[PDB]
Amino acid sequence: PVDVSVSIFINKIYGVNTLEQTYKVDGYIVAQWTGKPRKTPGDKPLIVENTQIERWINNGLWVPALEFINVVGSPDTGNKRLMLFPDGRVIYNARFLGSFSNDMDFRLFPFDRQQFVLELEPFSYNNQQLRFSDIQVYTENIDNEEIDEWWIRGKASTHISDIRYDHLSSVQPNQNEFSRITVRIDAVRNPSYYLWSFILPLGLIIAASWSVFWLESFSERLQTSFTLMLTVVAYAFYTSNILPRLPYTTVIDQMIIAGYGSIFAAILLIIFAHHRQANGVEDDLLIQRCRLAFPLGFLAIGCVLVI
Amino acid sequence: PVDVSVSIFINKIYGVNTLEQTYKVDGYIVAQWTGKPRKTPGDKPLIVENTQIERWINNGLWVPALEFINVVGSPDTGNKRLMLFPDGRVIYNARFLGSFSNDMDFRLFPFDRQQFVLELEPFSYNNQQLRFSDIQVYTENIDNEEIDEWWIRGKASTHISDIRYDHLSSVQPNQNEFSRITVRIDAVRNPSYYLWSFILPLGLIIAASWSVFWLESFSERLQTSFTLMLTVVAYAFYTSNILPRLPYTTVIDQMIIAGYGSIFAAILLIIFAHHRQANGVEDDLLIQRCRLAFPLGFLAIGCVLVI
Amino acid sequence: PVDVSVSIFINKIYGVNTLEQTYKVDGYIVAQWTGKPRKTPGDKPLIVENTQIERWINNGLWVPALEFINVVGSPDTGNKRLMLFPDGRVIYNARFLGSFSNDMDFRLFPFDRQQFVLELEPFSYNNQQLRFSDIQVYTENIDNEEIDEWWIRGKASTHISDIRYDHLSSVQPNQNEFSRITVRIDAVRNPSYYLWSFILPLGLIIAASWSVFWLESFSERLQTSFTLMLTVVAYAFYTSNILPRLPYTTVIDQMIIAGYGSIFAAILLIIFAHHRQANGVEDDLLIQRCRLAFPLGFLAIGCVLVI
Amino acid sequence: PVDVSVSIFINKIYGVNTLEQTYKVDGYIVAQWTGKPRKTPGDKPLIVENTQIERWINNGLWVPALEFINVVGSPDTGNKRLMLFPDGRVIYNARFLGSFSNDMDFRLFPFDRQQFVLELEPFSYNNQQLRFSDIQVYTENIDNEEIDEWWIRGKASTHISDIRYDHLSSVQPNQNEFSRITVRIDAVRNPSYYLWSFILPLGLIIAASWSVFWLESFSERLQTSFTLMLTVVAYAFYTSNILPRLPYTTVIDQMIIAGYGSIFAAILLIIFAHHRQANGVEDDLLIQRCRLAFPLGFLAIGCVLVI
Amino acid sequence: PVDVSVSIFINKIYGVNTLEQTYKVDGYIVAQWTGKPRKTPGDKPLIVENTQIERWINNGLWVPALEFINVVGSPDTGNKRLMLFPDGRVIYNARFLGSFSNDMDFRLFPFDRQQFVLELEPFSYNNQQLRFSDIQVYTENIDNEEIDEWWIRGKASTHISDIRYDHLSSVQPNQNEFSRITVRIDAVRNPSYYLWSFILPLGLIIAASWSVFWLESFSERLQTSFTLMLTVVAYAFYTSNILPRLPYTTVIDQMIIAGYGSIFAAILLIIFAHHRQANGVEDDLLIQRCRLAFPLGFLAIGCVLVI
Ligand SMILES: CN(C)CCCN1c2ccccc2Sc2ccc(Cl)cc21
Ligand SMILES: CN(C)CCCN1c2ccccc2Sc2ccc(Cl)cc21
Ligand SMILES: CN(C)CCCN1c2ccccc2Sc2ccc(Cl)cc21
Ligand SMILES: CN(C)CCCN1c2ccccc2Sc2ccc(Cl)cc21
Ligand SMILES: CN(C)CCCN1c2ccccc2Sc2ccc(Cl)cc21
Repeated sequence: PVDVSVSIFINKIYGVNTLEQTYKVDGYIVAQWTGKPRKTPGDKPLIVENTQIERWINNGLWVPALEFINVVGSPDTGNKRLMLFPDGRVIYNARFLGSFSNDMDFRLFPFDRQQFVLELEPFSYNNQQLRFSDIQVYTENIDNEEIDEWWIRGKASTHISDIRYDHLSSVQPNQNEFSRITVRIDAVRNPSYYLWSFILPLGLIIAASWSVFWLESFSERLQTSFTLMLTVVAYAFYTSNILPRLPYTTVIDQMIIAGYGSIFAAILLIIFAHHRQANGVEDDLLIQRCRLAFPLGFLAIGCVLVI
Repeated sequence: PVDVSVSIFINKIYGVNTLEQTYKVDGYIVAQWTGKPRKTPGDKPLIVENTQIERWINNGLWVPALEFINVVGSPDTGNKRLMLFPDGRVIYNARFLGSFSNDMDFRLFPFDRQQFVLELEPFSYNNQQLRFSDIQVYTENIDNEEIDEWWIRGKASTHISDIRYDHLSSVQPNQNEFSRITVRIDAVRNPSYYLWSFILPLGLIIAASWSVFWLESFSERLQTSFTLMLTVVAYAFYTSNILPRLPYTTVIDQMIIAGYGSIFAAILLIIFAHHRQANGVEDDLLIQRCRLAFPLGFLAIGCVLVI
Repeated sequence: PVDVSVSIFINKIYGVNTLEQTYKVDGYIVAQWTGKPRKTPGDKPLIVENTQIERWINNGLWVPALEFINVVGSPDTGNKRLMLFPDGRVIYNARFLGSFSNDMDFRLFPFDRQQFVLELEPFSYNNQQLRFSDIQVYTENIDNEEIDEWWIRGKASTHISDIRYDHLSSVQPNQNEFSRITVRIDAVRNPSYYLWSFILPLGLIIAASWSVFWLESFSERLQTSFTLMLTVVAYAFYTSNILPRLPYTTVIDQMIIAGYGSIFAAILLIIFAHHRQANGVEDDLLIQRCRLAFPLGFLAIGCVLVI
Repeated sequence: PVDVSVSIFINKIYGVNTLEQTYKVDGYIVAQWTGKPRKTPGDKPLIVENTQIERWINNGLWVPALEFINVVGSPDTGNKRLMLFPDGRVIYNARFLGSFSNDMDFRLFPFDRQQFVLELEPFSYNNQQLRFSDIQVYTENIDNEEIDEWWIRGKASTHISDIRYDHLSSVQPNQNEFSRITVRIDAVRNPSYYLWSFILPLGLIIAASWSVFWLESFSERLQTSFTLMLTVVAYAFYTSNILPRLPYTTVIDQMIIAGYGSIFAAILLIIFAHHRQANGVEDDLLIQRCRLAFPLGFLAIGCVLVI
Repeated sequence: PVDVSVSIFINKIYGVNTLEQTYKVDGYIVAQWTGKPRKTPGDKPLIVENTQIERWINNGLWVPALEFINVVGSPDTGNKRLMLFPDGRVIYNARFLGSFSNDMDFRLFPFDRQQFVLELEPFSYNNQQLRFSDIQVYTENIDNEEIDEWWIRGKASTHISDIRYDHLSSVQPNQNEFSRITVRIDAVRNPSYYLWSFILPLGLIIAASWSVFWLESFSERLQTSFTLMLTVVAYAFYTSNILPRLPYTTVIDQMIIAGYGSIFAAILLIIFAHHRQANGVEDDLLIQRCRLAFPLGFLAIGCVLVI
């Protein structure tokens, strides 16, 4: 029941695809497993590069297809070598680049925590078993990830479990448990750019929205409101175009509704102030001095968005 | 004849293409059919991975080409294996990723019901027949599909029918009926994001449009109208850019015309109010008090849009 | 001088590319031609699927390369089979998906008439001749093409002509005429979506533009004009972003200039009204009552855009 | 020292990539060169299609690799044939589609002159020499290029030169001259669409900008200015989004700055008019009658942009 | 311990991908290494083109797989030849196009200094050693790079170092040092287009923002502010859409915050001017004459953004 040692060097993780829940991984994979000893030229181990490998299989060299359970489409394989040893053991080494899939919650958008994952498992073997898994990452955190998009927290999570697959296990009675290496890296989104360039501007916009109450007239107040309305729609548009498209509301996306909200609530007061009066036309004395009472009400409702 | 058993494990459905009427499906396919018994090493069934399979065909191993009738372009095949059994039976197992086509009506956009479908059929065989079809999906609904885009309703629809193909059936008299497995999964779009972030803001915009009638002057009313106009045009643009492009009007797209409508009707009234008078310049008393009569008229017309 | 029968099943026409003048076609092609009789296993015709076909050629099986003259780049071939008959005749069957090119005039944009075309011709043979061509489409019109983008008018146009190629016809004296099947289907664009959601809103915008003359002041008129100006620029952008990019002006594109025009003509009038006076400041009495004279002038010039 | 005749049929030039300085070319290439006579079946020349060609090379048929020096990435080769003649001569014929590179100055954008270029050269041969080059283009100009994007001026420019490659010419002393066919077609951009739909609207915008001086007040002038400001930014965005992205300023891009300019110069005057006075508040009499002095000043500076 | 000479011809560097930190490089690679002498036809060196090379490997011709350590995904290889010499030495020559990765700091965006790099290293060999590296670039700077995007500063940096790889060096005790050629060219972004068409317009916008203080009223000042607000949001959008997307703030991106700032600071002043009074309503005399005190304060804070 073959023992297989696996090592995965991760070179670069890039291009998140928020809608598809998808990321790209470039790196090498290495499998080691000891076979029947053989004679090599010299006694030095034998090297078999790329195209040559497939020919060695046509002569009965077994090389297991190791599948990336969670890759979306067969990955781009760059170079591959076999290292055949005189004492039997064999090393398969190949570089890959593949688009991998995992579940990703983006609802806390500018302040994400995500988990990038690889799942390796032999494509047709249940008593060939993944001996031990080792993943080599060569980075540093908190660090250069002001230049880089993501903040890794954890380093090394491994598994190597056994997967059941209870469907048509009578195709082969008593044996359908496959050996699955699971590799998972934890990361945090860098919430600088989105605060410094999206969160902040929007707040100023919502803030300046409230300054509508310090207009003297009523016509001034109500008309200016419509320009504030336009300003949010504009800023909603600006937000939407640049930010990652999703099927749920982000934090930013909520704040944008909060904008749409405060402004439309203003409209109501501004008008109800005019027509809650003792005569025909008296702006209600205290009410249009919600000047420093809208900011508080918004900020009060903006601390229950948090919990 | 030949009886062929088929099993389809569905791993992921993603990336709908509204314009092309197209979706992406990643999963495995398994075919099983019993052939002439053979001698395998040991008596254990024989495994043939990838490249090696094509070599076994050059020696007369028949392996039927199974086509995805409704795939748009040949799909990306990841790994494939044969399981040759000593008692004859043979198992073909391969992972696929393909862009599939089906008829898709998107006119009720934020509230979709769709039917994602696979059609499998042998490419050159009419008395080789699909024994039984089984589809293995491992998800759950209503559930995580707040994080996920779609709500699956039904589970398992299968068919396995016979297709006629009456065109040049004299090429082979009396026999042109092909065995077609049909798999179809029903799903609903998650109308959360689009209401909370598109439907709602637009309504607030259309609502605030009506507040034009609570402006005192006429110059105020008519001028402000044009800013509302801009506001919709802006919001139409924002809508268009982010939402899926189509060749028909969505529900949202209608509401956007309702905006364009209410605003241009306002302009007419606002102007007709001014010059339907007893003197030269008397704004018609009751009419500019369609303040709470446009909302009713719009909401009345917005309850016949439903039926 | 070989006779070749051809049949083309068209499965889907999708993804027009206005700029490249390009469309995608998925379907099957079938070629039939009678050769020297042979012994088949049994007397049943022999089936040769995909990879195996190329092996049969290495043994002297001639299979002519049929080129798609008007495909842009080698197409995606899905599955291919040979049907070798004991009485000699041979059937080549393969599914294709390819991006095809044809001349396409889009100047009458939302009201297009287009002609989608396939051109087949052997790549190196002049006395091998296309016997007869048959095209199988299974759709219906006027019908589902409210859900579908295009209205097919004609059904079936075929040709099968002879092409000259007078360039280096001394490379082979007296024989350079190639047999070319030409298939062309006529279709009309579905002018619903673009009217109900683009043409109409623009008209309402342009109409409301004229309501500038019903502003009492002159400052009101001239200032409001600039908001109308902005309104068009906004709507031009909205138009441009969503509509298919082209190297000529569409019908919609003309209407957008008419906006830019009337508004700038308004500016001129609005200002010329002010300073064509008997005193220093008398708005010219009749002129700013081009209220229901601009609409007429615009509509008159919009009936010579048609002829 | 082999003489090679080449002919290049050009089918379509499309999809310019302004940023990458890149265009797509679909067409056929044919190479002819006389070799040692051979026996063909019959005495008719022998045809070798596609896959069969590579097999004929495995038996010592020499077919020179002809490289497209200026293709960006190996091109899509569709079909290839050999025509082996009994008297020796051999014809290589293949269809290609490739993305080609050349230097492209787009600074005079809507009024471009460009030169689309092919460079062919053997990949490993210096005394195999390109006998003569012939290029077959089948179009017409000035003509259909209102429907088409470009105006070809010249027809056929050819070269066929000798390239030195003085770097490691001691790898092979005295002989490093490669034979390079160079083909270049001159073309002009069709400056209709960009004038009728971009240049013109912007001028109207800039023109109407000057009508700010015909506003009576000062508050009217300065406030309206900011709306003009907004109008240009709007039009700049619309411009930028639709027009080809570049690393330099186009003509349009300059005109867009001219808008930004006149409007900000207006602001200065409008304000300087107010406070260059004899009392506290007297708008300077002659200056705000730069009404027909800004258009002149702009038009004067717009005649030195030309030379 | 094989000595290998390498030469790298760089044909084109294009298509920077700011987000992925990635650029495209088209060029040729040449490897030379002296092997066991052999008999060639004639005594002229032997040429082996493309497909033929792989056949020569099946007969024991060793040709080392040279990997591009920093290429993202296996690169597009166009043409490859071997030049086998009678005296043993062998030349591998092939054209490549690949997307290469390197660390790229874009925080000083319109004024970048970047370093485009190739890292070559054998895929499975430690005592086969890269003798010397030579890179051939044929361009010129400062020059055509007004038409071109980038300014190369340095010419030629080479290395050829030894890499440790201390992980599973017991897989082969005492020998895990690989020979790595490193090539790096230094380049600067062309800060013309981004100043003349983005930086400049924005300054005029921020400048004209300050002219809000020269409005006579308070209602005039506060209302106009909101139009300025809209103006920036518009210009941020225009910027964001066209400029390269990043996960940090560019210089331009900061200037956009400065706009958002000055305008929101204006609003406070404008309002605090109104309500810092001796009576109920006296605009504070000196304060709304921060007319030429906001420009100084902004420029003062705009000289500490630099250091
Ligand atoms: C500051 N450093 C964390 C930069 C690393 C960025 N990069 C990355 C990108 C997107 C999501 C997750 C990651 S983690 C990671 C792990 C290994 C390597 Cl080699 C690269 C990465
Ligand atoms: C929330 N969970 C129901 C996930 C559903 C996502 N996914 C999907 C995507 C777009 C349209 C329809 C579907 S249905 C479906 C059926 C089976 C599987 Cl395995 C995945 C999917
Ligand atoms: C309901 N009907 C409109 C269906 C036709 C749609 N489809 C199509 C699309 C774009 C342009 C032209 C066509 S024609 C056509 C011909 C054959 C087939 Cl199989 C499909 C199509
Ligand atoms: C009006 N007809 C000259 C069509 C022009 C289109 N076309 C083209 C497109 C972009 C850049 C350059 C050219 S030139 C050219 C040369 C040969 C052929 Cl076959 C087509 C073209
Ligand atoms: C103006 N001329 C220096 C052209 C430089 C353009 N190109 C380039 C593009 C983007 C980033 C860096 C470079 S450097 C370079 C080095 C060699 C060659 Cl062949 C082309 C380039």
